[PDB]
Amino acid sequence: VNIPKTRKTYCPGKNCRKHTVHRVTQYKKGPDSKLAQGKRRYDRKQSGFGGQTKPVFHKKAKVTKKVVLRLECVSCKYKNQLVLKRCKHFELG
Amino acid sequence: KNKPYPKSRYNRAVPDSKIRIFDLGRKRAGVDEFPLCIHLVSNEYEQITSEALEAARICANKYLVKIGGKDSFHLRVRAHPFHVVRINKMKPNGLVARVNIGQILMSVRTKDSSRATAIEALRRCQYKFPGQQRIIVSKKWGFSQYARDEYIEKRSRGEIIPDGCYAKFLNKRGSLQEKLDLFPEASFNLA
Amino acid sequence: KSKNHTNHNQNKKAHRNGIKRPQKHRYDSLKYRDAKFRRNQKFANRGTVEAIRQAKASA
Amino acid sequence: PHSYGIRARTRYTFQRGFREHGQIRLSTYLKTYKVGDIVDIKVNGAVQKGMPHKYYHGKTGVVYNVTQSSVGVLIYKVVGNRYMEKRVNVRIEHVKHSKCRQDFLDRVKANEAKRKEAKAQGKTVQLRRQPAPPATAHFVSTENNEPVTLHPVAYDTTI
RNA sequence: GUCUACGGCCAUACCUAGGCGAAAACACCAGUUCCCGUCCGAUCACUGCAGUUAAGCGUCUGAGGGCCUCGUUAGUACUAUGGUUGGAGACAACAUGGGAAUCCGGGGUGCUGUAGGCU
RNA sequence: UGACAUUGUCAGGUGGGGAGUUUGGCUGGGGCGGCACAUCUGUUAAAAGAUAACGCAGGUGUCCUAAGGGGGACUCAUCGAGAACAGAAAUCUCGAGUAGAAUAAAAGGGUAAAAGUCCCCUUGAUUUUGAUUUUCAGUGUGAAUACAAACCAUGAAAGUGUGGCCUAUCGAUCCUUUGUUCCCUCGAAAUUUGAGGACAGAGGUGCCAGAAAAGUUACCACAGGGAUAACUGGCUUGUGGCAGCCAAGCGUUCAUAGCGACGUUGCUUUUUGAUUCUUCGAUGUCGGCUCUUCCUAUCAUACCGAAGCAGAAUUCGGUAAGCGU
RNA sequence: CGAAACCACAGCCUGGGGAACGGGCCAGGCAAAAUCAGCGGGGAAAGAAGACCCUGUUGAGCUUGACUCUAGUUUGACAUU
RNA sequence: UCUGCCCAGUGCUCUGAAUGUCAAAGUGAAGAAAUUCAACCAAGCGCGGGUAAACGGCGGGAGUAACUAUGACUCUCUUAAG
RNA sequence: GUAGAGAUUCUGACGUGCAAAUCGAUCUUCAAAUUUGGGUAUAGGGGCGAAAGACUAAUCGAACCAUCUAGUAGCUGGUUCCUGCCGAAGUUUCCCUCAGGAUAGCAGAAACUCAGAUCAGUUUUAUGAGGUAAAGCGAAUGAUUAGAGGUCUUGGGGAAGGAAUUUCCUCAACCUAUUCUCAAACUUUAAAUAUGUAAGACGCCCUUGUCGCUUAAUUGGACGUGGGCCAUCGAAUGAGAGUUUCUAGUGGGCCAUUUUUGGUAAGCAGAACUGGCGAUGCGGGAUGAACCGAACGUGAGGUUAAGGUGCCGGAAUGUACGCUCA
RNA sequence: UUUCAAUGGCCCGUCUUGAAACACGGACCAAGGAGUCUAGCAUCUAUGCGAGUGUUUGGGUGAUGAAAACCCAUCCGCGAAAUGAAAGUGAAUGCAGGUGGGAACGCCCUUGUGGCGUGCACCAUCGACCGACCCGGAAUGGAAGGGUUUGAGU
Ligand SMILES: [Zn+2]
Repeated sequence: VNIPKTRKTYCPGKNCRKHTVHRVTQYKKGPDSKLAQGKRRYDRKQSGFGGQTKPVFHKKAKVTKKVVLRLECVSCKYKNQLVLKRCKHFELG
Repeated sequence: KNKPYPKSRYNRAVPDSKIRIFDLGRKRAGVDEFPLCIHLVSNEYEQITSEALEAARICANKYLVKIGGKDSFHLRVRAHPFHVVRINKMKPNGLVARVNIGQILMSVRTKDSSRATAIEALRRCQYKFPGQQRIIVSKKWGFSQYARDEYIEKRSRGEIIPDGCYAKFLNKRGSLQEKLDLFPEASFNLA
Repeated sequence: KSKNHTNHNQNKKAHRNGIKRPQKHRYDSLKYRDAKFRRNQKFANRGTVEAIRQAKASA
Repeated sequence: PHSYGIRARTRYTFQRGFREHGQIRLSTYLKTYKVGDIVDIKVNGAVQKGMPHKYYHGKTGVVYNVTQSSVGVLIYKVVGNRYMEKRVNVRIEHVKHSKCRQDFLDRVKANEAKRKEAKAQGKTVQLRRQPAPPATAHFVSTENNEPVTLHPVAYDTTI
């Protein structure tokens, strides 16, 4: 679906608690930091003999996922997240 | 005991009915001719098939033609097979007619002299139908609803204008001009 | 074979203890009412209580 | 072969009447509803918003809450061996007053009026209804109405 | 009583054809400078009262089409309950109760609330 | 030979030679097929509600920055009569036109100064809290309803808007990631990295209340099951065979000498099939040999009838299962 | 001189019903001590917790590009140096 | 007496010529450091050559006949080789 | 071909045997890849194998012995004295769930609150809602057979003087008014049965107070306050009622009447209502889990239900009118 | 008690919708033979004490004779405070509040299913206070004002 690059909507930021102009970008997962506690526990568990210790995803399906839009305030730098429905192609502008 | 299963868009594979023609005789008849009517009516609820209707139609048509001629009968088959009785293919298979008690199966109109001929014809036609059937001498003038005495009184007044096999009957409804022009002999009583 | 749903005995079981009716209470919780109505009724009821208390104290 | 949609099996339930489609009469919006009023629920197919479930169609209840364009009809529904309180928010297009309550109010007013009148007159009032009494004794006459003897009719062909 | 404005029920109000409408109102109608909108002052706008009841509108008349109501159809179809009723069965009868539709025929062809104008 | 190799540690590749373990469910046995595993419309559904089958007709995991929201204007599909050109009612007018059009995708319902078409402006497809309805155990999820506190859109305004006119279009724990704040902690006291928390979301779990998972056993094993098949009885006859009714007929010529269509009423079934009521702590399972008995639906033998020179041959026809085959 | 298998109790048939082929139940045919030698129609005779099939979140032998590993093997780095 | 054709596939073998890629370890930069970012590296591997008295093939398939299925028929691709 | 070494057939004998592999006849080999004694070596995921998953002490598709170990089992069997009072379920939702659990329901026990306000598998009155039976097709939609008229406008053929943007009648088509027959996924209508609500004291009428809600406004909504009506407390009938806590079993059902769906049918499979068996003895249908009657402490007397009165068998070889020869 | 006659009476247990079954176990008899103990939890009941409660981890009379009975101190367990992840904060406007029903009691009317006054327990409900969250919010602190909320609280 087509979503405009810019929209005017309510800003939940404290400095601007009103409808302001927001720039729209699609949310993407982070770079998967290695220093996370779960990652460290998983590495410690996997070390040594015993083989695989936790389930590993084999089946893959449902390529369509919920679309998350990042709304950024112009002056207050406040960032807000919105959730859309599942679509195959996402186009900005 | 099955629910009615007519030919619809949901099941369009209903086979064609075996019986095609329904009326035999002087289809372009008149009011004066064919003043007597004979009815063959089932006495119970059956599922007479179109194949049985075909056989009865052939037997009745041949017998009436050979024994009374073309101009002594106007037999017609009132039953119209619409219900479908499924049969497993070696799914619709054929068409049957659902008839209740008192539902006319065969109706013929002849003259007074051909009463015995019509009775004999519809008696011999009972063997081609499943179940029990009865023959009744109708009291109405032909296929019209009016009885004999009512029809002759209407004809004597002049309220009936023949139109092909059927006829137009005067009624006290509608504009006067459209009825007065059509009916010259209609005696409108001023009361 | 599975999927053996039936409702032969369910009505008899329900009527064995009957169809119980909910207990009737004079006052119902105002959480089901309008927010503005409930907020105003709080002040209205409060002022009524003070008025009754003042009248009884003076009497 | 069974679906649990909200408006399943409502083909004729939510249909408008014959020659009754189109504009909705505006007296429904002018009717006033109060908490404690007894009202009937009749779903209107033209108003999709505020639609109650098909179970509550044709039911009767008491309003506990009143909003800008809806009421709080309260219903009791059987779920087995008990009744549960159901609080449905229904737009006033699907709500009408119960004529029984208006009849009951008129009956109460008539009963009180008779009670005051009988108190003034110093006689009985008889405010309690009674079932249909057995027929009393009458003296049916035959003058100019002589009885006619009837006999069963013989069977005959009527075709 | 008639008319206008706002309505309630939403065809005993709709559709069609033909006779009438004094006063007022309404309408038709005369123009494009201004507010306004179109290819086009046709419609929507504004400014008006020279002209006309001819159209709208109201009313009356159709053994009019529909619509409403009441009877016939008919306690008929159907149906709750019952029998160690009949019938091989399909079905039917009976007993204690409830009770249509449709057709046809008769009658009718809007009522009404508020505010104001009218020889 | 030679500071190479070997050896020791770690790491990458390979490694059924070997080890451990898995190889879903529903199912008219199981397997295969299919998803009836999470869903919506009409019907089965027998006029409250509820109601099943691997019953029927169909849809669904999408799509839309508009196809959401507001306001204004117009009225559709078809029909008739006219305008050209040549069928092209492409297109342009005047009348009729209760919606017979359209409304994203199946169906049902709804909608005519609109919910349909066109135009203008917008992002209520926004933040937060509680209440309620459906599926329900009145748990979760999903969907939905009416309000309240803010900020807004539109309109002159009343008002209307918390996505799609309504009924389908979806996701827990742990972990990761994102947003959030002058937020809390790293426990001897500080600063900075880093890490951990509270609140709000997304990542995938379609076996859709959510395991990480290939086969074979014609060498096989155990606990059971007649809840479950082969087999065994019993029941049914879709099929086939057979017996009556009607008579258009064939039978140089006579509708039933005798055949005898189309239908119709029945009987049997040694054809498998249908179901799973008996049997899985056990009814030895085809054929052949041997032997006895029973039925007639009669091949022959006995006595009869039907037609024609006779004599054969036919109806084996009528009784008849005694006696042979 | 001298067992064993087996043994709920027992033992004549027909029909009916019945967990759909009874020795027992119901209605009938009937029915007389104690015994010997054969016999293979019945006791759905005995053996053996069906070995065919299905279920079990019960196994095992075997196979493989099933999942997780592993002896071995190969290569590299570090030390011996 | 012969042992025919096929190296397309899976095996086996020879290449180090890709450095296309990479672990451990080592190198350079930044940071206050953990650490991060860059290049570096053998083998494996991707290609290339050979091999069938190696496994094997010598025709694959698609829409389809009166239950269904079908393969009658409707037709294509042969592909490494027919 | 004898000894020795084997075991083809009789599928002989035996087959609770002489024997947990033997006996008889017959048959294979019999100077080498021959047979065999003793010693020695190979040990269990191992050995050995001229290869049968064969042998490895009667044990082999992984020997025997002891321990872990009383291994686990959603599966099978069993589970020990009496009498009283009660007394079910095979159904909802979820679970790699379908021979199993959790959850709700059905039950017991312990109670507690109270007893005149209120209840009820019921009727009546008043007031809602439905779209099944029925009915209709000349009313919308679909299906359906055939006639009469209009249709001088091609929706088909030649001809009238080859000849016709002049016409015919079979060709199709449209419309009009009767006329044959249907609809679970058609309908203007529309039952019976079933179903929601109410049947005044927490009630009816005036005075007055509160509010930050609402209204132009003490305007209204809600909660209240103080007084009059308390003698049919406003249909009939009946009946004491309600709320907690804990826990068991059940979570395979089946039969009959009626309404049905899938099936050729079925002692078939699947739904709805009611009554039953399961857990129900007793009288009757000769017999029978469901059918009829009727629900059971131990007895006496009487009378019945369904069913019977020729004998078996208790009761009229009763009464009246007819039919029937098989 | 035995036997006879009349009538009735199928073999028990088990799984099962259904057993007399041609479904399984049972030839007979004697003895043995299967919901126990422990660490917890939940409801109910009894006993003692009660804002407290629990002497037996331990010490003494104690040597005579003392596995018992009896006595004794300091810790501690549970409860007396909750809330939040945490840093932290931490429960009276009032008669420890108002409303309705409500046991018992007292006062009258006269027999009533009668009125008046308080009102234990329990339930429903309107508030108040404490913690958390969301606010405005007049270096550090969040005092007053709040809230559609939230807690297994007062
Ligand atoms: Zn901002």
